[PDB]
Amino acid sequence: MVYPIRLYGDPVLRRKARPVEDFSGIKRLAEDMLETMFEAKGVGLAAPQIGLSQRLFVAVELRELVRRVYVVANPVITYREGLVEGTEGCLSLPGLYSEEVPRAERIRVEYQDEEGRGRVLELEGYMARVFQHEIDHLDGILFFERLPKPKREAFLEANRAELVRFQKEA
Repeated sequence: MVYPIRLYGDPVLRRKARPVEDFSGIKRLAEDMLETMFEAKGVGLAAPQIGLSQRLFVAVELRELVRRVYVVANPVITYREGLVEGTEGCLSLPGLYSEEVPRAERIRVEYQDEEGRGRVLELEGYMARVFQHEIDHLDGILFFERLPKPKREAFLEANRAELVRFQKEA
């Protein structure tokens, strides 16, 4: 029940996703997103990565191995604290990583669950980084854009050939 993951170069990855309004099918869609994420060995997946410009992502802290499963619609970061550099990649940019992506160490996020119910959550560390990365997808942002300019430019130069290849494939 998996969806193909959209690669770098697909314009859907760069759109501002639309808020979710009708939650009737969100549980089922979220289930297929999780199956896609799990088969690709990821820990998060955003709706734009399966071709859907909607403010929705799933993430986990293999369905039987997870401590917490998150279905997150209409997320807004309402608080952030701290700044920690860390390693990230992306299923839309397979095999490409940066080890110096700056993120807030702690966040507060307002969102709706798969039934449309308002929730508030605070995360620190790894899961705060996963949520920042996924929310970024909903704003049309990819992790290298979080790098300071010299580091972003180095990343794009160093990986130029693979980035070109993805775009052709997309």
